[PDB]
Amino acid sequence: RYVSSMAIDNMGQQLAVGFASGVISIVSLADLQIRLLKWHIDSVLSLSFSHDGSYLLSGGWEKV
Amino acid sequence: IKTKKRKTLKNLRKDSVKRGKFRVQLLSTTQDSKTLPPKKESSIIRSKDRWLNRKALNKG
Amino acid sequence: YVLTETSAGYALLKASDKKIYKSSSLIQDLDSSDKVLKEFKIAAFSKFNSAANALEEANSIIEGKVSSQLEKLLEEIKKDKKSTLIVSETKLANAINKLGLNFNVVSDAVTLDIYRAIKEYLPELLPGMSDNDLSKMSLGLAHSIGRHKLKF
Amino acid sequence: TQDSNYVRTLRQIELKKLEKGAKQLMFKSSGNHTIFVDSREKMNEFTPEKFFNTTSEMVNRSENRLTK
Amino acid sequence: SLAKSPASTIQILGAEKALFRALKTKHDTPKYGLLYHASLVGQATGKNKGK
Amino acid sequence: FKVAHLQNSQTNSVHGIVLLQGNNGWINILHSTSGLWLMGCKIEGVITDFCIDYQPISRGKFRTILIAVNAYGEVWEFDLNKNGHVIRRWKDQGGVGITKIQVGGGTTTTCPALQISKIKQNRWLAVGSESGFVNLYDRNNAMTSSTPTPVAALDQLTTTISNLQFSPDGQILCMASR
Amino acid sequence: NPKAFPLADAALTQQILDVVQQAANLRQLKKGANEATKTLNRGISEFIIMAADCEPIEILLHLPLLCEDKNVPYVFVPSRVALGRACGVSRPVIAASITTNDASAIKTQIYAVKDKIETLL
Amino acid sequence: VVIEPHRHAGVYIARGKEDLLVTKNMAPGESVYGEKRISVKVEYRVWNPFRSKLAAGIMGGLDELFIAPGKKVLYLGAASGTSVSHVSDVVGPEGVVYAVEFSHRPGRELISMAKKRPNIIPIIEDARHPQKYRMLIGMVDCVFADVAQPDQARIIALNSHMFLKDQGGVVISIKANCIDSTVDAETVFAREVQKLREERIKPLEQLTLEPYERDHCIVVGRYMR
Amino acid sequence: EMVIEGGKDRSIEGLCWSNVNGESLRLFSIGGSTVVTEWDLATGLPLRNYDCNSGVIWSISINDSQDKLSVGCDNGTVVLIDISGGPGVLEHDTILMRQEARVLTLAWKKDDFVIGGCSDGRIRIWSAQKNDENMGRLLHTMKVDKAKKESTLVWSVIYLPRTDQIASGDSTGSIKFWDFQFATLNQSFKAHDADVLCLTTDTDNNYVFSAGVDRKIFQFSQNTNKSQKNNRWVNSSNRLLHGNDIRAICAYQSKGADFLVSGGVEKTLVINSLTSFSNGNYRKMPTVEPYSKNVLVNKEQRLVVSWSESTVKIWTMGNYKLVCKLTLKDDQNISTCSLSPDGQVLVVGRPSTTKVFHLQPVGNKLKVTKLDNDLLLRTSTKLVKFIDNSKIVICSCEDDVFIVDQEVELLEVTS
Repeated sequence: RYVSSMAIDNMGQQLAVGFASGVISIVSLADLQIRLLKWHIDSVLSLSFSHDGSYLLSGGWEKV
Repeated sequence: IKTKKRKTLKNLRKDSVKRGKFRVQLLSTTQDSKTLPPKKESSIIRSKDRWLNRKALNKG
Repeated sequence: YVLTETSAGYALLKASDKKIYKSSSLIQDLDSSDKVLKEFKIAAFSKFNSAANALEEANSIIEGKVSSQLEKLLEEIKKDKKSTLIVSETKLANAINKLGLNFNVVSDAVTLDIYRAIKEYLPELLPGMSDNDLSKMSLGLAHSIGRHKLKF
Repeated sequence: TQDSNYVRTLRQIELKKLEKGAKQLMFKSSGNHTIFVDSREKMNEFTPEKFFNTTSEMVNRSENRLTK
Repeated sequence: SLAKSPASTIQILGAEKALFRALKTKHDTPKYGLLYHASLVGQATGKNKGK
Repeated sequence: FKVAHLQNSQTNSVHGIVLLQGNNGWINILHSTSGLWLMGCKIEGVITDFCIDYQPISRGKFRTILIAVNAYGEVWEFDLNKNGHVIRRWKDQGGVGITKIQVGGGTTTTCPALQISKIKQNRWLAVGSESGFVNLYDRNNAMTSSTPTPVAALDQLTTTISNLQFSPDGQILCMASR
Repeated sequence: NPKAFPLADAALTQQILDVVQQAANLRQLKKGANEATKTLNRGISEFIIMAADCEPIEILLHLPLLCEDKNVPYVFVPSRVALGRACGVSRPVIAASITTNDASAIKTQIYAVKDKIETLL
Repeated sequence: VVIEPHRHAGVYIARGKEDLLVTKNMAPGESVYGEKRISVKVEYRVWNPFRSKLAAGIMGGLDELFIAPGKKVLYLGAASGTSVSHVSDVVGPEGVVYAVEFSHRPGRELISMAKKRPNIIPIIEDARHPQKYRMLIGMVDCVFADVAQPDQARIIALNSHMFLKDQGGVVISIKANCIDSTVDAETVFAREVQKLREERIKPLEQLTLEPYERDHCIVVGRYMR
Repeated sequence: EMVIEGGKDRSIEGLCWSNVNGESLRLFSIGGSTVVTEWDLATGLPLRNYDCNSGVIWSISINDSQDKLSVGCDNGTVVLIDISGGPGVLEHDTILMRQEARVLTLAWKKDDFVIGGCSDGRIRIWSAQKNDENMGRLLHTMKVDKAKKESTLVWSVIYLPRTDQIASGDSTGSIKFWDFQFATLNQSFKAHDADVLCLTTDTDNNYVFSAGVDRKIFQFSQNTNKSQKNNRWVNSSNRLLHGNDIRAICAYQSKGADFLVSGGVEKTLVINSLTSFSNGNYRKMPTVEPYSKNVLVNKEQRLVVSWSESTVKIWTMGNYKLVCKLTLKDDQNISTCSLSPDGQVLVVGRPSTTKVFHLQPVGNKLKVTKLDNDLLLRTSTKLVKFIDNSKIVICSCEDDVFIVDQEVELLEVTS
């Protein structure tokens, strides 16, 4: 439940909450429905969206 | 008696023996044909479960 | 206490039963007839028996191949109207003339057995006709309806 | 093309001779005949001349068995 | 039985003895048959009445 | 591959797409500067060729359509300025081994528009086949029929059509066989 | 046309016309209705392809009547134009008979397509 | 040159230069379909086990063929006179065959041979609706089936429950491919005789008629009730 | 509530309900055979074994408005069965246009079209709309992305009525959504690691749940207004709840009930919430809840009998020792059983017959002998409960209550 990153796209439709457990969650801001993205096996340290908002860059403790 | 018990069991259970050019089949019973659905075709059931336990998905 | 509608051409036959309507539409297993049981249970009530006229024959043939509300069935509804009696139709798709006006109709799963009986012994007691005459009128109707449907 | 026509009509002659020669022969049947019976003793027994009626002449060729 | 025959047969349909002698020795087959007496073939003149 | 223009349709920002013809029925569309996979369009059959049509909408907005042909002759048109979704699916009249589709008369990928207001709708569409037959459709009326008939089927060269290109004015088509 | 029984769908008609194209390259088909009926008479046809696109279809539906006598498979495809393209001529082709062979390179493809045909009879 | 009789009168074996099977005539003088005619003063038409299907069952040996010269028979699948001609020959002028078919393309020659023989009466309606020819005839003594449709057991079950008297005969010819291909004839024929004894048809015999037809059988049964 | 047992070498692969409004529930089921089997829910027996007229049935589906029934068979056929004739009576309707490969899953669009995924990696679309020109012929064919090193089978196909799509899971693990008109793919997800055996949806098609042999349940969502106006499913969530497989999944959603139910090779059932799948909780049922028992003991001789499928076994306490067993193979299916107090006679009983066996303890073994009674051999038994050492009471499957070794008056219930 600790959150170490967050990001928003250029429309404010979606929002990326990256947690210290490793997961990311895209919430859809109009209705607060979430989507979980689990790859990071350690804490999520950085998130960004692309300009159209359809790609999410993430980076963490793995150097990937 | 140990090496032919399944032989005498199957040779007394099974039907439709030969008579020269002919073959004398038993007709079945309305008892079984109305108490149960017929048996599965083991060919297709083996095909489906052998597919779901193919080697390419590493089960364990 | 019931009638049954049986056809052989344009000649329709509303034959009444020698038992009750419930007895007709309830048991049907007591005939098993050689000839005498069907002869006793049979009663030639009405015979709207037309002739070898191709118009009347093919008209009742089309009404037999379709729903059975023909003028001969209206004649049967005229000649059986006593107390809105019970009728045994042959085909279940003749539901209109089965229950159109004051006739409790029933055709299900033993009506076929009693039609097997009365169709087995149509010629022996119902008309004053013979076996070669029934086969000749049947083949005349058959060739008429065949050349009607199959064009020439 | 005309000697191909010659060989083709010779082939069609033999084709028609073949079909309307084999139409007027009779071939010995070979079919798996099967008979359905009651409980087990009718199957255990010999099918006792149920359609052979001689076990010497009119049993084992079926193009015409007989009933004397 | 005439309808299920090819158009070449309908061409040579009358000339069977000339056809089959000209096939059973390797000669040239006829081209007219029973259809020679049609009015169109009457209007044609030369080798184009075979055509 | 083919290179084309695409509009964002919430900004008036265009960017180039490359379009790759893949194995199953797939066209993989991806960005021409970043290489990011944008979308993919799958047709049903053996994908053989595809072309890009554009149509203007308003001042400064146009729409990109991918036109992809089965080997058998059935053609999909995908609107891809939105998500790559089918808007039309029709069938080439005749034509059984289909090698090459092309549009022309407006801005193709080979007559490209230098300025966004100079983007034109293509008039002609030629579907050239393995027998050398080239059906020619006139898209000023053959966008509505869904079994449209060609304005002519050319048959002059007899082996497999491997190039067919429209002149930039859209008055000559060039059939060519390798 | 209603009276053109079995008509092929798109996948079956695509592989039918593919085997027609490779039989045309191997010179193993007789294109045209009269040549198809000649192969039907002589019994050297593997299967018959017809086109449900001719404006009298009764110029076709007579070779079904002697296909069902020699139990040779027959099938309909929707386009005479496309059948002519597949047969590799410049004209529309109404019917085409793939002739028989036993040393043929495309024998397996012919057999596969004719089994897919006689499934729908 | 010597005609011997068969197990069923109206069926004979003309022995001699060609020991081949044969029936009588009810057509005086002529053949119908170019079958060979043998005279021995008396006219005879050769049956073919390949051209027809019941002749193959006779040649394979059908003991109680309920088609017999003192009956009337219902033929659900001829499409043309090539078998019901011989069935009218064997049933003679005492009885009647009801040749009932659906596809009216060879129904033309069906009605054409029914013109010549009064034994044969045709019905040109599909055999899954017997109620459409309720009003034509009933109570047959033996049904014959030659339909190559998938619902053979249901079609002849409906026809035998409407038109077959008790303890009569049922002869059904079963093609294996019209039900299920890719599986062998033994399983599909066992499946169909069980499907037919689900109704009141006690199966008597089946045979496979292998030199005449690929993957066929003829099943006879008696209609219980 | 009830259990309907089948016997030796019987399985069941698909089953569908049918409830025309105003008439009784009807339950059809295919096994691994050529028949469909319709069961009457009262007795717990088949009331109809309709042999479908083509090949071995691989899948079954029920029409929307439930008057027709699709069975998709091993020889590539799709057979329509007319259901609306009343409960029990089933007619053949139409064999749809054939194909080569076996059709492994079916669905209906409406009363009109029927979609079928086959074992050649393709998805056919037939029209079952009667009185059209193209009735029965297959209108479309679609092909999924094949596996590189093995054959691909499309295992699950559903229709999504709120949009106009077909969702399909195949044996690569990929899940594809296809526009029905234009018959073509909208988007493909590479979700599972192995086959997707079963997938389902909710009422308004805001979610599609899917599961297979890699034992995760994936959820694909379209609930956002932008998702609904753009027709764009997202791969929303993913849960690992099952132990071995998931072979069946279904969903129910009402005013006081919204759960998806799933089960697989591990024998237990799992309930999750539909609109709260990833967030909410779940319940893994016990693998057996013995509402019908298979074990009972007798206090004399300290012994216990227990019956699995078509065999009974008896052991005593001491440790413990297996004293006798009865693998009666004249039987095919078992049901309930009871022993006499004093441990003399066992009676086993199934819905077709029952049989009574005298027992004599001969030491470290028993001797068991059949005692013949043809009334017992003819009667259907559900429960036998032993009034005395000789008298038992029998509840028949057709609601009869006998007293043997005769008839209890039993009043009727308001229907």
